[PDB]
Amino acid sequence: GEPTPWNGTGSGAVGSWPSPKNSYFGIVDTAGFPKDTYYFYQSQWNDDVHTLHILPAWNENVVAKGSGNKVPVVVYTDAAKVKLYFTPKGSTEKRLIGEKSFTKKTTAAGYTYQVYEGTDKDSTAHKNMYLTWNVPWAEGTISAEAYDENNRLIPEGSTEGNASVTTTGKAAKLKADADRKTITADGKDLSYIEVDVTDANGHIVPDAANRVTFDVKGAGKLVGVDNGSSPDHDSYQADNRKAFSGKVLAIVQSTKEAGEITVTAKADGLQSSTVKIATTAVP
Amino acid sequence: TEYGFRWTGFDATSGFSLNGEKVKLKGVSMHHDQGSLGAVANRRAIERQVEILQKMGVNSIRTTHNPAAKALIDVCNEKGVLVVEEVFDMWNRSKNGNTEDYGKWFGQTIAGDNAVLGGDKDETWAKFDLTSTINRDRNAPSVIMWSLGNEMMEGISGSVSDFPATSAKLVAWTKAADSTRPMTYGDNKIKANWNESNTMGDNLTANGGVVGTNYSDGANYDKIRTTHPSWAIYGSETASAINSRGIYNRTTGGAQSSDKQLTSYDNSAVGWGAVASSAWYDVVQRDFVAGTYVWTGFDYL
Ligand SMILES: [Mg+2]
Ligand code: NA
Repeated sequence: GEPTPWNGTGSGAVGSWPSPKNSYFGIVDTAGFPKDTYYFYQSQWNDDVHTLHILPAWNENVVAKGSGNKVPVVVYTDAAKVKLYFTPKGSTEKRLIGEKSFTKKTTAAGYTYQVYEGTDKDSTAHKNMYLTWNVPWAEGTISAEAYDENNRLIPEGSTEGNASVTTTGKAAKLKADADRKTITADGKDLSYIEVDVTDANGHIVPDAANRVTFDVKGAGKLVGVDNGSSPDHDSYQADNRKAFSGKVLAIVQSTKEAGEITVTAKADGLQSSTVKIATTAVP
Repeated sequence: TEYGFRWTGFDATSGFSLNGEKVKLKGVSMHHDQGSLGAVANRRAIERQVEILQKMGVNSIRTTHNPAAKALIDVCNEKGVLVVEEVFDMWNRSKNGNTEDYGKWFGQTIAGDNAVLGGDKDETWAKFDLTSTINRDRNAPSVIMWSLGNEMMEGISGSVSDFPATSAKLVAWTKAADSTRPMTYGDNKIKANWNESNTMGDNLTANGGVVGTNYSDGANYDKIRTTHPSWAIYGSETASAINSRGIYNRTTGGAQSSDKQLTSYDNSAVGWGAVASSAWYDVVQRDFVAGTYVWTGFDYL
């Protein structure tokens, strides 16, 4: 519901049919897939992990080109300092695009946060809670390094979010993954299966909308499929749904019989992916 | 007239020698212009180029692709640099859509009332300009060879059936004009084993000539030596590495540039060419390749 800016408080569809059916307000979409702003909140709010997230995805048909074919590149991080790099397509060597350092602020009650106060900061103060570069487009990889106040690198295994985006190939393969590979045989417990659409090299293709079909067999039932797309009026109870922005989800529920669950995700012209969920009994 | 006492040899097996001693031609191709001065043949600008090449260890210049300023012949005479003075680029077929180049004048005749002096006037402009050049520099000790063309069959339209005859005629014109020096050219179709290039190389050899091959690698230098044992050869044009000065944030030209510059690392060359270490590696290893003329010594406009 409430699909503002396509909302309507009486009867009748808004814009052409199918009309937006769910909200755009969420940091996370209906399927549980994070939107990019998710990592802004994470850089600001979570003291237990580090954050280094880059937008946009780096394909020519999804980016925006401003003055001088410059693409606005945005980085969400909690780190003290960020170095931004570019790697040409088919290359193994990156070059330094830019480098920016945050300034630490402290309130009277001790709360602390970070704002960018460099010379090319934004004239709108709140936009400096994150970092922005204007980068000319070119096929390849935009990557980032994060540093603490002692100029010590913050390694990738300690950081959440996309520390690199790259020019992908055409859709090649599905990649499925269960969030929990063992669930209770109580007829209630669920397993959430994230399916990604990637090129030959496992890179998520950012605008992929391939129709994915789910085949579930074993000790469980498909109980939902989702992609979080507001205008998508396809049945939640179908066994197939278009991916949206590269991702689609299936939800499977156990039975009251211990066993295993086999789920295969298929799409036309694409290499298929399979997962297996075991269900354990109750004493 | 300025003169110097000296003699040379070209052996098909062991290459080039000066005054009885073997010497490896460590050469560069050089266009006429002087950079920010444009085409102005200022003597000091010229002399400075040579001084800078000499410090690189260069000992020979190929005047690509046209007679040099006399000033450049003066400096090498004085500096001890070996000059290969090339007279022509194209022959009687224009290149690259350049309908007003010398390709349209090469075969034209000279008018009776045209009182221009310098060379022989009884045939075509080709002979006039060829003998005019030989006349100016026939005594120049630096000049070791006359080059009569360069990639004559390249970037042209029509059949090439006529080129082995045009070639033999230029060779005859030169042997008659000056007997003390071998004639040569720079041919890029030897590596493609064109019948006409075989025929022309044989005519070169029969007349005490020296065959310059453009853009042969190690593998192609060897076949030339095998299938044509009588030829004495050298790299008339080599490498064509492409680089900007002082650019390091990438090590290859493997990607497409975006700042209109190229890497300064030696991993960048045109598709028909070779990086500097590779074009030299192939030549130094082979006694039968008298030397090399790297394209180019200096950037040109
Ligand atoms: Mg209402
Ligand atoms: Na944090």
